Amino acid sequence: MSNSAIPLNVVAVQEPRLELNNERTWVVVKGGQQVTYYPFPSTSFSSNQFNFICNPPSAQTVLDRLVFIQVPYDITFTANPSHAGITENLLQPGRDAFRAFPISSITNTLNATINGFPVNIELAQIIHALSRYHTPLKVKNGWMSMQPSFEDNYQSYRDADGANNNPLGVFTSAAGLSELPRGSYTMNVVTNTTTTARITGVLYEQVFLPPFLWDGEQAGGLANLTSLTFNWVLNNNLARIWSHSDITNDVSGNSTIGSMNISFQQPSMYLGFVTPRLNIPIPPRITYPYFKLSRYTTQFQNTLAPNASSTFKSNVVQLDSIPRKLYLFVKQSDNVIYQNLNNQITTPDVFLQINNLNLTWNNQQGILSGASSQNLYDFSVQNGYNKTWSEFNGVTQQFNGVSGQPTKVIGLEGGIVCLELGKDVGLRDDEAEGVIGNFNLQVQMTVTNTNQYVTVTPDMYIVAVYDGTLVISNTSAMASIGVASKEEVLNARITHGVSYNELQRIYG
Amino acid sequence: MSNSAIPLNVVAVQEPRLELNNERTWVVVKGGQQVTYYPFPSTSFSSNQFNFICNPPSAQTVLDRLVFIQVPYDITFTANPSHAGITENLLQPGRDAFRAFPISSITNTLNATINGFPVNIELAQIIHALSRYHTPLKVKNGWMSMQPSFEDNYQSYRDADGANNNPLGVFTSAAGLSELPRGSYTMNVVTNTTTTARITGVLYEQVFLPPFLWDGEQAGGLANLTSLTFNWVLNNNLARIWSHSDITNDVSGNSTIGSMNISFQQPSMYLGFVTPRLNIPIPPRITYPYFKLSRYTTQFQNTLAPNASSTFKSNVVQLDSIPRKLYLFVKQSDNVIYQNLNNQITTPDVFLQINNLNLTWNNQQGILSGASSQNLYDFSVQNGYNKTWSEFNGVTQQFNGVSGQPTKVIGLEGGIVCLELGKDVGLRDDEAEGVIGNFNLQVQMTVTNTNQYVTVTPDMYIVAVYDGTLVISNTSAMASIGVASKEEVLNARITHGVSYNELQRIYG
Amino acid sequence: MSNSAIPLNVVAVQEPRLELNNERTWVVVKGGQQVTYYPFPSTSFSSNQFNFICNPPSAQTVLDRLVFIQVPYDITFTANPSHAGITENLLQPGRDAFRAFPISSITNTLNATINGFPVNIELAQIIHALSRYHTPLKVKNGWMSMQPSFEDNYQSYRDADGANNNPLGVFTSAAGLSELPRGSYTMNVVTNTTTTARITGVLYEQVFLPPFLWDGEQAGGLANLTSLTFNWVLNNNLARIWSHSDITNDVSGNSTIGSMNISFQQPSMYLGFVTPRLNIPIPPRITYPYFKLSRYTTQFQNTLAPNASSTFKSNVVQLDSIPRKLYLFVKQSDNVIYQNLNNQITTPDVFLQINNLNLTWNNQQGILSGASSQNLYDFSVQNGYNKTWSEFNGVTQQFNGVSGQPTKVIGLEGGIVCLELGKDVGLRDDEAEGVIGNFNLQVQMTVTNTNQYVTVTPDMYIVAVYDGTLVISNTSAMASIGVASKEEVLNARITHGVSYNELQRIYG
Amino acid sequence: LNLTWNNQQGILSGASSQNLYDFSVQNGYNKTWSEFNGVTQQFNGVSGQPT
Amino acid sequence: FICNPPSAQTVLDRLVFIQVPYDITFTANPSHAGITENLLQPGRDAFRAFP
Amino acid sequence: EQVFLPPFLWDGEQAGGLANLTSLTFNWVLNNNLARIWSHSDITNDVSGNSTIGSMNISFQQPSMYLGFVTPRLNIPIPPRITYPYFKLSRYTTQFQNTLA
Amino acid sequence: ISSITNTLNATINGFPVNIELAQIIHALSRYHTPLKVKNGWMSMQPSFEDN
Repeated sequence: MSNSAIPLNVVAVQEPRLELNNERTWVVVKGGQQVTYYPFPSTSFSSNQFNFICNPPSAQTVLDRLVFIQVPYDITFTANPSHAGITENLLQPGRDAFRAFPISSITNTLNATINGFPVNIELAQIIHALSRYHTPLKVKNGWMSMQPSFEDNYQSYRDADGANNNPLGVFTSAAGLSELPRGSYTMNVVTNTTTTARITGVLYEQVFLPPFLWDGEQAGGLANLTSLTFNWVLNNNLARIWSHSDITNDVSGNSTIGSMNISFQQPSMYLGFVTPRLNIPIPPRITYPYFKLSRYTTQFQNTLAPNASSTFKSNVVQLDSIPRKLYLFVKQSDNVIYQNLNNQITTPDVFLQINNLNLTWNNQQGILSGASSQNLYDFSVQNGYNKTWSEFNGVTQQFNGVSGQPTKVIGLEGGIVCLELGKDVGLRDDEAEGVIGNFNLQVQMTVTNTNQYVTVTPDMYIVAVYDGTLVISNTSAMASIGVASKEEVLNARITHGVSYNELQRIYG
Repeated sequence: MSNSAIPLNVVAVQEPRLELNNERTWVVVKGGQQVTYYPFPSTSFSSNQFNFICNPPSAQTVLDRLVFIQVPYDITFTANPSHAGITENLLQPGRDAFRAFPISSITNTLNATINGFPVNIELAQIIHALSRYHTPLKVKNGWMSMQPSFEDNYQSYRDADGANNNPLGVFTSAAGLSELPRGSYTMNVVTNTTTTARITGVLYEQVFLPPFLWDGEQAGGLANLTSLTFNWVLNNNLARIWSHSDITNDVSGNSTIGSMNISFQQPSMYLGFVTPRLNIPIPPRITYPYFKLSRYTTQFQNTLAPNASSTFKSNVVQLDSIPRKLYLFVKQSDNVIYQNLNNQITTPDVFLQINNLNLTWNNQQGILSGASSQNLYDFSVQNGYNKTWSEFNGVTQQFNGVSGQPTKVIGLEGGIVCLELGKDVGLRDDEAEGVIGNFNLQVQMTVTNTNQYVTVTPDMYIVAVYDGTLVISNTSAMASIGVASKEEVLNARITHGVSYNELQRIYG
Repeated sequence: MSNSAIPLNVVAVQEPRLELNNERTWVVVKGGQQVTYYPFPSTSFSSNQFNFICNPPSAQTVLDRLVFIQVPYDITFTANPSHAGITENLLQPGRDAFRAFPISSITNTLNATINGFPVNIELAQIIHALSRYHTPLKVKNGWMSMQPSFEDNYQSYRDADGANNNPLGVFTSAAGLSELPRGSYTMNVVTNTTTTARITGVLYEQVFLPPFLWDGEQAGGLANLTSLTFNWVLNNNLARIWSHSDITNDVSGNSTIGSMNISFQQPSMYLGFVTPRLNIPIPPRITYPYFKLSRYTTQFQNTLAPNASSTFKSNVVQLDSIPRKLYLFVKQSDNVIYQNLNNQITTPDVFLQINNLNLTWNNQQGILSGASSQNLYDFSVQNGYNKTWSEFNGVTQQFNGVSGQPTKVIGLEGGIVCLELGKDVGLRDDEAEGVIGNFNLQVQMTVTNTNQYVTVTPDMYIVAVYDGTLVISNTSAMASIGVASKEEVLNARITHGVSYNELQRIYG
Repeated sequence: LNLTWNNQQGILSGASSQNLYDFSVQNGYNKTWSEFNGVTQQFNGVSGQPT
Repeated sequence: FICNPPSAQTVLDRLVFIQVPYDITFTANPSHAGITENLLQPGRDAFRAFP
Repeated sequence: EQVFLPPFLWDGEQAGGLANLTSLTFNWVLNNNLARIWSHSDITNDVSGNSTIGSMNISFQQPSMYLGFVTPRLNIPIPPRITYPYFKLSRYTTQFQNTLA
Repeated sequence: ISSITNTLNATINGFPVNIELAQIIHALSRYHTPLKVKNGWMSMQPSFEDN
């Protein structure tokens, strides 16, 4: 203990096999009394919007935080009278299945108002990036599993087939105790043939906007609500539900499917209301951690193909307070991939490889100008990334062992970097993650196209996540951003008690 | 900070990469000298029942909680008239293995008395409920790796082959760093052809019942034991160890295999005695957590198939104390499947899917009656269920792409609902998880059968598990359920001190 | 308080869905402004070694602990007379890729020196063992992702092909969200044809050693220092990087690839320097944890194959002080492997299965006399071995059905056992994990060759990782192993407060 | 048999079924132990009928 | 058997008794003889009290 | 077979016996090979040469220890604690690569 | 018996004491045994040593 440089302080700690004596105490867990689950069928269902409206059953009834919606559907596929034939059934064995996650992807935006104060998220583009992390295998296999749940690994569908890993494959051929593929999802096929297909089933999608939560950890519910109500506005296109293989086309190519039609029936929200026991009282005014997702995007004209590099400067935006975390990635332009659906149906979901990024924050320029993209990966894989480096910086050479052929490249997926703010930007003195008011930033970042066939017009995104503390009372719905003040962030007394991991846990 | 509706208090933390100052210590890790191990061979095994007895050295030596029993064996199959067929080697590469877990599945009951007070667990059917439940990948792949322990995921072997996640395949063919399938576990084949086969080896299985533990972490091992004697008793049938696939057997229902016999050579069991340091002594009398499984089973006359629904009524019961946890899985009956081996060897280990359940705890009915099947899955996963929503409620549309066959449906696995009474049912006030009184349940429920192949008569279940404290002192074994009084439980000084989750771990 | 032989007091705990009242505090995280990365090119690099030298921006600037070096290369192969014809492309589709972790395994020994005091470990023999030990799925699929990382589980590359689980294959065949086979890694290719090949690419590898860490978590960056430098002194063979397969080459031990020549370009190493915030200061002399792992080996000439059994003895050595841990394992033929290009390329790094082992400490022998080879896998997965029992001690029965082909056994990796000294070996009271000085240890153990074709000639290493403090202060940095004294270890106040499964988390 | 009380749990778990008959007979049970726990064998004298 | 009391203060009872499972086999002798019939007889044999 | 090791003996020369234990336990572990228990002479075997003998299987049946306890008489009383002598037998071994014939 | 047995441990009053037996005994045997003692106790196992 003593006898090294400065003398240290000493504790002995018991082994596991034997303590054996320590002060053990019987603990009683107590949550009561009646726990329930209701099915509020959506009032006013349509092809344009689902709307639910559902008020908690009783006074001081706390409300659980996992919410979701099931929606029975019907779809028919029709053949396009070109390229024919056209031999073999329209739907194929390891070729075609749902896009993950389906409903959320085809939602233009969903709204919910907790107790008369409105909260909304942008489900369409936010998702496929917010889904990539912070996911672990444990969690992926849990709550998430209900909605089609697997990602898009390959830069384009054509190559993929057929892999032991192929994104749209039937359940058999998925390795035991591991993320299964999107062909697994069970729904009945009424008739499958040349010129005609039709199918029916029922898809569970999670409500994805905090406070509500989708990671398997559990935290307090929102008493004391008076009236919750949701609202789903569907994205106009509706073909985007389906995925496809570019292969089956083939050689012309007008994709064999010539069209589609998608229909719905009433779908029901599913909330759970616990009610507390008389003895223990809940306080009349309580506070919760509420985050906020917004996205600022930019357009462009100059395209690259198939493997050329370039540069893009973003667009000056303003943010009302220092964000907790911040995401930044390039992507194949939304403007296009919308007309001429077949591309829309068979086009995958992956991001161009970030060669380097250089961001000018408030009063700085060139921050992380010298970090090797490699460097940009290590942080954060720390924040949550969960994809392997190989996926990042998408490319893989797979040789073919026969004379004489060119070997061939594949592209997997783009990097989707993020920078927690006080950690990887370095926040100026006397200021901290919480603080108001205004700031502004624009990221100028070079990137490359790596997908081997198409000419990819790009765009940039930037998903910010603010940290706020909102109070729900009855009846009130206060919400605040920038709760900390400048004087308080200077000389806030520190603690050795908690540590950065536990902080990691809260979100989510 | 005092910027919220109600003022909140601030603290600071330091980012991981810099404290850089806080008090450090040096933590020396003291563990009693002289850890030993020894194989205790079975005093008077037999073919019917075998049983070991061992005495710990003295009052002061702490035995450890992880115990297991290894058993050497041989078998021999012989091709029957009149199926053949009778072609190829009687075993085939993709089609044969041991049942997970092999000797566990045969035990009628394992009894183990400690220090003079006998605690026992029935094991034939109680083992499969507990098997899917609490393990995650990283712990599945640790200790529980010794028994051939990969869960049967299809509704019949027949369909399985050949998927690279098939429940009984060869080592190669199983993906990298994953749970490897049943076939992979080694034993030597002395011979194999048509008309005959003979294998020899040694299968480990770790004795399951608590106190002794099968999950990775260590809790103080029983001491100060005076004497301890296990003894098993096996089902006469015994043919259940081996499992075999369907495809190979020919039509006319004729089976390649029947019949065959097993052999055992005297088996052993490995205990681990540790003895503490000179100066640190263990208290005269100590107190361990004491769990207690039970099984209640109800069978009916009616039958459903090949995929029609039914509802059923569990028998009424009276429960001495609210139990911690309950399991409610309905499985293909035991009445059949001990009659006529080929079927007995062949049948998998999956149960029917739950369309929904209606439950009544005391004096209330309709608990969970409006909660859709999907909801059950979520709470079960929350308890640790670990299987994806696709298999729970299993069925899968794997679709053909040939003009013009119909498109196969697969029966997949099973669902096994679990509830925790405080977490899930909600106990009336003044009552909590440990308390005693007489609360009658009776669980009605509706179910569909899913495997396409056979008619099924179904026997429902309910496993309950009480939580008690048992004190060991040499030699005594007092044990008591509900320690635990109504007024004391009501008064309940409550600590915002301990988390829930840490509490979750010392299951169960 | 009440009802156990000993009354034990109570506390009630609120269910996760309902707190809902507890001291909620807004917490801000603060780390120094500006963390910036610099790329140091390396002057003085050669095929015989790499040399780095780096001045910090100054003192007062905490240097982050994660480090890595990116190196560009140029390899050309040429065809072998005269096994020819060698029809078909020199490099095969599934057959041949990079060994892992390429630049680490090639490095004969690695030295770095923090701020004047030299701290170096040996890389070539140490890493293939220490690799296994402290990684789950997330941690291995994270930072260690950058260099190829899939282990050599198969006993020879001959048998692997063509397996779904094969050690070195194209990214196409893998199970979604799990470690990729080494083949996925990019190897940008210039050309290949029978009679030649040329590949060129950039590979990243992280410094391995202490303090700097290759693990998931992260801790406080070293400060405050003036000088740092790294020396990679490469091994003299340099052909070892690439790995081949024997199936392709038959049959005189004449192999396609002999011979070839690797080349490097100028390598650069990246490290980032955070600067703390002026207001809260960092002390003038900071004290870290410091580990260092010295190996001990023995050469034997007694030859055994293909699967004969034998026994060995280590030879005596005299460790200075108790070491924190100790990895013992037999591994094949270190001298034997090097002669021949053929040998360097086409042989894996698996080690033979321990049939049983006995060990002697100081003053006692026959520690673990009768602990089943299996009992040795039971600990450790307690110290995180991270493989299945099956593959440990791995032999594989795989049967083939046709009449008549004898079923074939398959080689597999063998156990590498470990034991932390307090936990297993047991210790004379007054001796703990740190205390100096003298002790003497000899290992005896019986191993059995398990692969088929090649007769192995053994040697067995015994790595031992010491524990100790290191204080880095600006002028000079000092370290003690044996930071504890004898009288202080005895009678060190024991703490029920800190948990033991926390010490698992420390390293590494 | 293994009866419980109100939290004194498992009383009488380990006492052989024979041990049960003993303490019972002290309260007066009054019949040979052979006929309590009643199963008896009669072996047959003729080739080769089962007993 | 080695059997200690759990404490001083425990008062053990006077009636003790052992139980013991057994296995007997007999094999007929030549030359009798003899013999027609089974080896055990409905009246001829049992255990000697007290075995 | 006599059990060997201290405090038991051996060369008798009998001496003051151990009192006063509460428990006592013996384990043996036997090397897997087990063929070492027999002897044989090279003369019988063939010239090349093969041995007339390989192979063989060995078994056991209940094997049992034997130990006697005196008890002291009421007149002469034996101490609460008593000290015996006791030794331990270490072994260290090292082998060399060179052969010599 | 001793030559075949790898090791042997006899715990006294709770604390273990053991002596590897396989290798030790052959050399220790030749040592302390007179002709009187060779015909004494040691006589029980085969005893005559290798010349």
